[PDB]
Amino acid sequence: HEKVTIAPLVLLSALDHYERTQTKENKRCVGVILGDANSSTIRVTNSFALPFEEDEKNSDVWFLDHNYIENMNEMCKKINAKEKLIGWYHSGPKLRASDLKINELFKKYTQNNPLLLIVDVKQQGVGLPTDAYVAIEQEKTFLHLPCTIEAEEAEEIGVEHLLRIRLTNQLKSLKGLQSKLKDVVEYLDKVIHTILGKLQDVFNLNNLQKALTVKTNDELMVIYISNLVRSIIAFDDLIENKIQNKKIQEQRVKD
Amino acid sequence: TKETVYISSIALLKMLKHGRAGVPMEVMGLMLGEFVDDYTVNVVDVFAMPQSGTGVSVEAVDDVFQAKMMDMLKQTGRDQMVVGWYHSHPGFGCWLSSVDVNTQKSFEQLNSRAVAVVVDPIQSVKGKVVIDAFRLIDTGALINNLEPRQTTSNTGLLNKANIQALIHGLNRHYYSLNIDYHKTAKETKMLMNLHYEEKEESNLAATKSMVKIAEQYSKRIEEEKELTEEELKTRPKKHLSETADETLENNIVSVLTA
Amino acid sequence: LIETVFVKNIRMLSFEDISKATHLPKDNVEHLVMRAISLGLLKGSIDQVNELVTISWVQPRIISGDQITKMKDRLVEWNDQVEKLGKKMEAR
Amino acid sequence: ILDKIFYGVLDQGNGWLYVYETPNQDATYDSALELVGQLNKVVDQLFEKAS
Amino acid sequence: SLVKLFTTNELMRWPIVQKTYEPVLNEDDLAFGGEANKHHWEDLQKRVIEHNLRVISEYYSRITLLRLNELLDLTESQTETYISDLVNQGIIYAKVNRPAKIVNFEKPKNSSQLLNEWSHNVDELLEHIETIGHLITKEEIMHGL
Repeated sequence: HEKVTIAPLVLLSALDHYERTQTKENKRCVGVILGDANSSTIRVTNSFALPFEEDEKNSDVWFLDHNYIENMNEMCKKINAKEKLIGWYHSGPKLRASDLKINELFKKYTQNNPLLLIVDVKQQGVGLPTDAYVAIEQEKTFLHLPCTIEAEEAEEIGVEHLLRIRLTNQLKSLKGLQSKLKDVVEYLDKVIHTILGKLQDVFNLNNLQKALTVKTNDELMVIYISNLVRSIIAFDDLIENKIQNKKIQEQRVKD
Repeated sequence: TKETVYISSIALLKMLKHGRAGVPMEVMGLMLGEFVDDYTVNVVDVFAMPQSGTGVSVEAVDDVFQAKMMDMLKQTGRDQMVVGWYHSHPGFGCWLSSVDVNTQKSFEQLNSRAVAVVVDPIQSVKGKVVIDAFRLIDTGALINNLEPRQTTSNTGLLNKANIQALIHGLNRHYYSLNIDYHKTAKETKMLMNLHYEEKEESNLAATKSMVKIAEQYSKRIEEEKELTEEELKTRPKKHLSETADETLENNIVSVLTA
Repeated sequence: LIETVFVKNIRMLSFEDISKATHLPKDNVEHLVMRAISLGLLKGSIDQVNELVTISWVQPRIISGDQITKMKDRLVEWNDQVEKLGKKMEAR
Repeated sequence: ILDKIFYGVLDQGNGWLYVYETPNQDATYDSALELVGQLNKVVDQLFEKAS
Repeated sequence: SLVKLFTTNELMRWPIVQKTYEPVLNEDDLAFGGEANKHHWEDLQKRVIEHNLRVISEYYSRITLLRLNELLDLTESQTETYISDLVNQGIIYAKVNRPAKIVNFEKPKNSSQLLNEWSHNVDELLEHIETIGHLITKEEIMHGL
């Protein structure tokens, strides 16, 4: 499928709009993103912040000002003519029921499929909390795409100024397992469909990995064979340094 | 004297991306923030001025477009006034020309606290951003001639030629400054997200390597055979060590898949 | 018969197990099962020589609720093995 | 068979042709043996130049 | 309808049609116009035999020689005639075992090929876990309602 790539300028901007706005009482901060969604890799080069207010007890009441949409368009076209509105982002990982109503507001302004961006301001997860969903025909479903970081000298350089393998992956696997454990327990309390369909396919596709263990060790010893000649070459580097240091000792005594 | 000018971490990436996009034309944008007396300049958010082909002249500043955008920023949570503007100088150092100084004099009557910042997005790609600020004179600690800018430490004058010629004698239209950035505990982890999504991407390199696993180790061993004969004809080590180091890391990652 | 013979790694079936359910000889076993396999319902095949039928996992097997309580403890087993091996990688 | 045109093995007793021909695997023995053999000459030159 | 019978071919009704209904087979009107009964039927039986042999290589692991004569309706010498011809053409890969009177249609898999598909299976499980991970939050709206 497609891919989502976001520069750290957009990631840091969405995370800094929570403290500046001083949003409290468990509310959300909605903002718009700019970029080019026409290619297979969506690149977000710009982001903004718009005022958003929605009632917690009533999900049928929402308000969004359209002046900021027309004001930022006239502002960007006078600066960067290659940037258009590809969608919008939210302030939290948890999805609400208003995602379908907000999608109808930008469908007239956006000339392509609206991109749903999800950014966690709390950063209570592991790895990259930022999520990217794509709304397509289901009524409507949200297809998620992997989010990456843009590699360029216009962004990552400023990151290096501010700031300055499997062990991390195993901790990420525990996060995915705990999500399925709580989903099954909470499902039984509400009773006594798409999740159960894909759950039985995981078990049948690590008890099954033991059948290939006979053929697994075939390429495992090759690593040790590659490491055997790897360690032998390491002696030629250390012994040559000993011979080099031995010649330095003779130069200091004769001096 | 030396003065510490605090700049938010969000303002650095905005001023860098704006000036780096267009290489020529020497773009410009405004800033927002607060002040602490005369010895501290704080920058929170920055503003982006519209593009013009005049190269930062007296006609490149639109008061109509400036007044309409600031009214929308007050409703988005920005209560801070304009602390100055930044000007890009690609390929050169940090210095002010005759046009930049004359343009800077036009804003002295409006806001005397305005700060003219010289940013170089081109030469700042080495990991240390080269940037400097130039503040106007609001006095109140000064009148005619006095000694502002306490807390003198860290870097020196630098700049190029004329700006460092007169510092205490004429402080009016130009004097040197320093750049500092303020961070918090939450903003640190915001850029730490670079390293199960990455767990699947880590196995993608080993997935296609399983087909070539016979051809991958063969090209490395045959390469080490030619490097070994190089040391036999000596009577080298750097080329042999760098080749072997790439093979050691590839074997450990393959074990991680099991 | 697939869910009945399934224990851990073995979904394999024989001809006598199918011949008792369908009440048909070994000729009609390979005829009817292969038709359902070609439609995409099963990835497996049939071995006529050794009288063994290998069947993979394709059908999503709807009408759940029997295995929900069983698969819940299986996820705990995976959560425990990764946690135990994860703590061993921190010390060593 | 002896000319290496087609690898195979016959059977005189039962009169059959058993499965024989199989490919080889590189980067295991021949590549490792020739690599260690070249490194052995390097070690001999280390002690010679160390004195 | 015969196109959908390529993979499912049991050769039960194929010799029935070849001996009974030949509207486009031995009589051509709007395309070839017709030549002879042996001209169109020469390559006809060669392809119908190839229809089953391609399915066997992709489905059946091994089949006895006595069973191949019941399907293809050939003799012991005629069965291996069409099978050996497809091997030299680089289409069907099968090892005929005479002592066991069977034919091994399963292609040999090396140690690297078995571990290759294992790497795709591990990456496939991570795709299902990724799918289930985003379905919990999506379906949570109906749960928390």
